Amino acid sequence: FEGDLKWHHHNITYWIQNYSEDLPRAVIDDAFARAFALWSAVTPLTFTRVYSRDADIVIQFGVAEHGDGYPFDGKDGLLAHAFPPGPGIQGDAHFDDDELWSLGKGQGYSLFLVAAHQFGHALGLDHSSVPEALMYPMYRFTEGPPLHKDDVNGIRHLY
Ligand SMILES: NC(=O)[C@H](Cc1c[nH]c2ccccc12)NC(=O)[C@H](Cc1cc(-c2ccccc2)no1)CP(=O)(O)c1ccccc1
Ligand SMILES: [Ca+2]
Ligand SMILES: [Ca+2]
Ligand SMILES: [Ca+2]
Ligand SMILES: [Ca+2]
Ligand SMILES: [Ca+2]
Ligand SMILES: [Cl-]
Ligand SMILES: [Cl-]
Ligand SMILES: [Cl-]
Ligand SMILES: [Zn+2]
Ligand SMILES: [Zn+2]
Repeated sequence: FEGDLKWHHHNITYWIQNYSEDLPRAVIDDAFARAFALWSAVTPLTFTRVYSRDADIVIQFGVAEHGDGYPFDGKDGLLAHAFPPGPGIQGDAHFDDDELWSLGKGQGYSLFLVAAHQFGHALGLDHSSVPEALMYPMYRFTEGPPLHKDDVNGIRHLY
């Protein structure tokens, strides 16, 4: 994940490989679309859902070991991870399905916020030192616009 590359195109495509059993597919698709919309709203980037491995960002829910050298740890802890821009697995976003995925206030983790964070990494964004920023390393649920001034500046500095 220590990559230093950005996408050389702005028409990004994503493929939802599979789903979590905690939420309806329609809810999941909408959550991801809304997470992407957060970044496309402040950049010339566009995100189009596709149905092929040829997508730039492949999204998948997994548990424990799932193919890469970074297995999930089950309940809590690591919630998900994504690889920086590049071919192959690069740009892909993985979500730990051992977590209780939900939305808004309440128990469990907001798939919307975590996705937005993950897509940030999939776009090449590094972590923020601002505790209130979306790209902060530690998950924290709060209401209001997910993107903090620092997140906007970071993404705009790249695209
Ligand atoms: N419960 C949390 O806040 C955990 C804590 C954590 C960070 N790194 C690790 C590593 C191993 C275990 C836990 C953990 N953070 C995450 O699951 C984030 C993912 C995350 C953060 C958020 C988030 C942060 C701030 C505000 C809102 C959501 N949603 O999803 C991991 P990352 O920053 O995407 C990452 C990816 C690749 C390599 C190394 C780290
Ligand atoms: Ca735009
Ligand atoms: Ca990819
Ligand atoms: Ca976990
Ligand atoms: Ca789950
Ligand atoms: Ca909730
Ligand atoms: Cl599925
Ligand atoms: Cl939204
Ligand atoms: Cl939410
Ligand atoms: Zn993975
Ligand atoms: Zn992160």
